[PDB]
Parts: sequence; C-alpha cells; structure tokens
Amino acid sequence: IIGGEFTTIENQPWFAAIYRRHRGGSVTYVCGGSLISPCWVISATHCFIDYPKKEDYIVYLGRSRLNSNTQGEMKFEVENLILHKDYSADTLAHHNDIALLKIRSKEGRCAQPSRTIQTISLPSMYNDPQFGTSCEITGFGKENSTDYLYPEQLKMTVVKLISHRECQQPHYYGSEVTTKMLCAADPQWKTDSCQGDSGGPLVCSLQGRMTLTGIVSWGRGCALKDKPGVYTRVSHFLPWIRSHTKE
Ligand SMILES: Cc1cccc(C)c1OC[C@@H](C)N
Repeated sequence: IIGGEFTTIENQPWFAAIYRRHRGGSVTYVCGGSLISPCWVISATHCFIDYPKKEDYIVYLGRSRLNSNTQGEMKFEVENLILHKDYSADTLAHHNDIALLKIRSKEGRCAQPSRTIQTISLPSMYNDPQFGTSCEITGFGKENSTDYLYPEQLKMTVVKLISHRECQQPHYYGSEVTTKMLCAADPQWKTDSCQGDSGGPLVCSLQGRMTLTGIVSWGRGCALKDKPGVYTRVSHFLPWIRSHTKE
C-alpha cells in the first residue's frame, strides 16, 4: 500500500496473509486474500500460477504483522488450490485473475470466527457501487515502488471507484481494461495498492453492508498519474465462485 495508514487485523478481520514455503525451510509472503466463508479464502490466480502446488502454501487469519505472531492468529494449510481455467496475462492486464483456497488447520478444521477473524460478504450479481464511491484496500504490499521489502505491519487505505468510461481513456488503459475489471485510485494519485497487495480485498460499504467488491489484480506502477489500481470485479464471478465452492 502506497500512502494510507498502518492498521491492525481487528479492523480488517477477513484479511488472509498467504505465504509459500521453499525447499530449505524458508517461508516468503506471496499475496493477500479474503475470507468469504469459514473454509474458503478468495485471492488472485496470478499469485499462484507459476507454483500451483497447494502443499507449498500457508494461510494465516487474524494476523497483523508479516513475520511475527499475532495473538488470536490461526494457521492453515491449503486443502484445495483452485485457479481460474481462463486466467491470462497480457503486458499489463490480467484476466480472470481470481482464485479460491480451501483452508484447513492441522486438525482438519476450517476457520473459527472471533474478534479478529471474520468472513466478508460477497456482492450480488452485477450490483456494484457507483463511480465516485470510496472503498478500502488492505495489504502487506510495498509502501514505495523503489522498496524491495514489504512493510512489517498491515496497511490500509481508501480509494475511489473510477468509471469504466474514464478507465478506458487512452491515457489510462484504453481497451486493456474490460467490464470484468474495476478501476480505483486516489484523485490526487497519492495512495494506491502496489506489488505484494495482489489477491487482497477492495471492500465497499454497499447498502449498509461491507462487501468484497474487488480483488487487487494489476496496474501500471503504483500511484502513477492516470494509472488506477485494477481489480477483479467479484460480482462478475459469482457463478464461478459458487460452482467451485459447492464441491
Ligand atoms: C498489484 C500489483 C502487482 C504487481 C505490480 C504492481 C505495480 C501492482 O500494482 C498495480 C496497481 C494496483 N498499483
């Protein structure tokens, strides 16, 4: 996250921290994720596509710090790693950038809701906030483009939803942004998601309810003028989510 504020998991209790283990025993952070039910985390395909082996992954819930333990945190393995069959990446644009991780504790259980671990609601078919709406993003992503390490503490910020019409302007992304994507940015270009924020939630308060409107997907640089964050439009993927979580 560029700009914004440090935060704690209690304010973002659906946030999942996803790591990958390496031969040698080193674990690195991979991407964000959102808990949409006790057994299911949703994230972004591009996070996993080069390493589609579920055994490599570790998911934490209730975690506020990157490399240390948070009271109440819970650790999960991945029982099923589901990538979107039609995922693809162009120079900038990532398509069908959405994934599902079925989680389970070492004892075989799914998540136990608590003060710091909660599900986030999905949106309803093609019902997204209007452009100009303020929404929040959360992640352990870079604080500056020149950074090579991630912040130790979870961050959040607030960005505004940008219309498809504006986002498809030639100085923005032209036709590379599709209707299955959502653009969001700061009107002054001072705050944004960045590398390492992928897979994490774009949350909008919709009809009184906190809704998972987007998933951090792609963009050109971070907090660049005329270059919004691009998000998977969750509301266009409800039949895919339902079909894969129904089992
Ligand atoms: C999400 C992401 C992943 C890799 C690279 C960049 C610049 C990224 O940020 C683009 C945009 C969200 N600011």
